[PDB]
Amino acid sequence: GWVPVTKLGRLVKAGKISSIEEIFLHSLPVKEFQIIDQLLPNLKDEVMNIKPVQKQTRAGQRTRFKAVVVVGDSNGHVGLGIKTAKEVAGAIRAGIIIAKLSVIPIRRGYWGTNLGQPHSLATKTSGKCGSVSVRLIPAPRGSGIVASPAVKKLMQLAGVEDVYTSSTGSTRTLENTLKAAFVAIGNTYGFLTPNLWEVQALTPSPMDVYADYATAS
Amino acid sequence: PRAPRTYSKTYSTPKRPYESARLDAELKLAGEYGLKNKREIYRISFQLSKIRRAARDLLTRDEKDPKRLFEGNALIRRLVRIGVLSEDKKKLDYVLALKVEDFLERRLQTQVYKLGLAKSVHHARVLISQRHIAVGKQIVNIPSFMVRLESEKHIDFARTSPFGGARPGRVARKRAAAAGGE
Amino acid sequence: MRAKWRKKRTRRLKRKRRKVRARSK
Amino acid sequence: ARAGKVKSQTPKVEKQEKPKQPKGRAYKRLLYTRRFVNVTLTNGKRKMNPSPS
Amino acid sequence: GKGKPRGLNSARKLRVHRRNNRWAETTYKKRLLGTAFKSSPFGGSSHAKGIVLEKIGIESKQPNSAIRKCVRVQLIKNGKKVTAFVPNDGCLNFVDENDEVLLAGFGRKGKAKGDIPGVRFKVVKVSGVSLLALWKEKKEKPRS
Amino acid sequence: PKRELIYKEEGQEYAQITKMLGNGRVEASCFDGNKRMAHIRGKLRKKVWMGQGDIILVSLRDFQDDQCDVVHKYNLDEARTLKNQGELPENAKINE
RNA sequence: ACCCACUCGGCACCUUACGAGAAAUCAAAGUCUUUGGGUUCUGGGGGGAGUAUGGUCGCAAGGCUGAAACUUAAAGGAAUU
RNA sequence: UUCGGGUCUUGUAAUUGGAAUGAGUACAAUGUAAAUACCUUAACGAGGAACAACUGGAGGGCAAGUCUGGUGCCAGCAGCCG
Ligand SMILES: [Mg+2]
Ligand SMILES: [Mg+2]
Ligand SMILES: [Mg+2]
Ligand SMILES: [Mg+2]
Ligand SMILES: [Mg+2]
Repeated sequence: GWVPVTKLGRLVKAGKISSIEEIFLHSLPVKEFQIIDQLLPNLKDEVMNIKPVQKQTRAGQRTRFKAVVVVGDSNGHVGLGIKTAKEVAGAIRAGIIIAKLSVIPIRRGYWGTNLGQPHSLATKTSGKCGSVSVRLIPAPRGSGIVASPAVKKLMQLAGVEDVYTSSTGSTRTLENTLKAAFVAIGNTYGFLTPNLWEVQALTPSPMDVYADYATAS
Repeated sequence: PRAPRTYSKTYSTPKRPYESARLDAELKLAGEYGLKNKREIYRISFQLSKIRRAARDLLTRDEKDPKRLFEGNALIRRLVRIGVLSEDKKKLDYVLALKVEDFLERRLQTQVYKLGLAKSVHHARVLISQRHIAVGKQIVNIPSFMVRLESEKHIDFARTSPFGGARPGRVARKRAAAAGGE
Repeated sequence: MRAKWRKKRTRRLKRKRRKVRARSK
Repeated sequence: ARAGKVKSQTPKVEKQEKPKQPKGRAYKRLLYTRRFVNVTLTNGKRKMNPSPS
Repeated sequence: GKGKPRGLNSARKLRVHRRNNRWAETTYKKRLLGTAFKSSPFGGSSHAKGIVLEKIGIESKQPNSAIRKCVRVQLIKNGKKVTAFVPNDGCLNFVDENDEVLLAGFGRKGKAKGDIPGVRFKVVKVSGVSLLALWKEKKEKPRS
Repeated sequence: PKRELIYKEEGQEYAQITKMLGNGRVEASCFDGNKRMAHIRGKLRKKVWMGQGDIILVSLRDFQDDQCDVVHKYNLDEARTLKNQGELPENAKINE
């Protein structure tokens, strides 16, 4: 079973968008889950941690399960889903879905000089969530992922080979750390390099081209 | 009080004990090339790490200029000689990459199993320990010998010892002696 | 325990100590 | 006795007569065989030391 | 700009400020004052021999309950009466009375360990045989 | 329904509660002769509750004499039975 | 004297945050991992203790300065149920 | 159509075989200032009981046990949490 709500979903089903790069170009909302699955079949999805989370009542307590889910490949798209449901497997599934919806690109770059294929980041760039500042820093070839476990896993999922990290603040709250890392990754595609002064065309969106095939009959 | 003899604690631990995946990987590596101790893998990594450090030092200083050009070149030469680095790759950035897997697959440990001789890495190790296998006519009993590419074409069985035609072999000899009396 | 009260008690103790010292002298 | 009862109360069971767990490279080899070659039966998440059931 | 003169001929003020600040860090203070030599029973040493004056079962701290089988030990070098805990399954059956006993720290950079109140040291080498060895019978006591 | 008493072994000795110091430490008088500073064992802080003076079993330590451990509590009936037996001199009284 | 439009200077306040911040909140607590305008001073887990001692300045009460020994895995904040 | 041959490859079992050894001892020889030890090497050296690997762990941190016996807030553990 598939069945699309939203124009974009319909478009994807018709098979007129080839890869998510185009989607990213026009910053399109991807509220429908299946789209990412369709476009990226290469999705390696990892569970991080499932801390029980409590809520107090007149009798007993509510034990929900907050599960941090990463999603990725080696291409430079990463997901991060956080979900809090009562059933643990169900929660994990939901988290996966969320991560798939989220999935974001990375400007993988060069350590120093071009040589062959980018497996680092462009710029020393950081996030901060709650009070956890993950900085990441373009490490040179082969110098590996230099990160705390969670962050390291995230980097692996991304398809970064080489990264220094300065994770600061209370990184022991894993969720927050992960969020910060994700934010930092998102930021990559924001720092205007001089490789970016060059003027673009501004394409008419898939929404404004394949307009007739979109929307319900 | 003549001088101090300069040691080097060379072969160096990782900064955490048990990250499961790391352990698993190292175990796998050991299995692949038959290494008595984690130390061997660690040794290799440390050596590679040294090289990487050197490369990093070179790189930051602008190439076209002296030390980077010269020292870097020398390093490159050395790496090609050990056989670890490939002739495709003479750019220093390539050096910066690499793996433990490149170095382990160039010891006299495996250069036996690649050239046949024993077949099975553990068997090869055993052979090397037991004074079979010379690199030249100079006999080797160092599993992590690192074969220098241009002298790889010379890993043959020893001029002494069985398997390479010298004597029955101290158990075979015994058996022969036993047979003799009958 | 109130901090002010604690301070007061400390002061009293100090005074007592001073008195003792004076006596000794 | 208060001073170390559970050591001087518990029955003595000897170490069994065992074949030698082959040391050096051999043990590493064995471990490799166990973990990445022969492979303990697949269920989802693997177990290094399973309790018999 | 916050505190510190981001100045340039500023440096003496910075250095002095750092010096003044440092004293609030405990370890540095201890190193400098020389708390190691004036106090904390051992002479800032790792191990010290002492003499088993009297065996005392110290009644443990809260949640936990038991008696903790320690020894009031008079150290030789300083002459200080400590209480050194003794590890494992009794082993006072090894310690006895009026014996020479080598003590260690506990792992807590001085201070108190786990749940034993007013206790700082493990015993290791009793009479010169080490408690572990005695207990596991890998080596045995020199008669009396 | 009624409970049954557990007799002493060796070292473990009957005694009387004299005064309440606090914390779980009670100065108990042993009928051997000497007064002792006794500790209320973990099982007894739970349910066992004393008064001004009751009859007890106390494990006397192998290395310390002046400090010991209250193992067991005796009721009025139990005390009377003990008296009848002849383990204790006739002076133990129970009144609240 | 009001009134309307300004305008400096102030005492504040109301919205938004596009920034902060742990949060409560804040036009500053902003322009801080994309960290660097100039400068003082103060803090380094909680107790012990603003104690003891020594200086000092007090007619005294006291103040300014101000320890350590010990001792404990929390003591704290700001929110939520 | 119910198999199967195990044709192609894998491990495991006190089983059972032939091959390697240096650690040992050690003729000489070197080595040495004499001599030890190494480096060469005659002869003698391996059949799980031998020519025998520990140390620490297996609630979590952190790899590894909701195994099998005893103890039962006791013993005792535990760098913290326990
Ligand atoms: Mg302080
Ligand atoms: Mg063991
Ligand atoms: Mg143990
Ligand atoms: Mg065990
Ligand atoms: Mg584990």
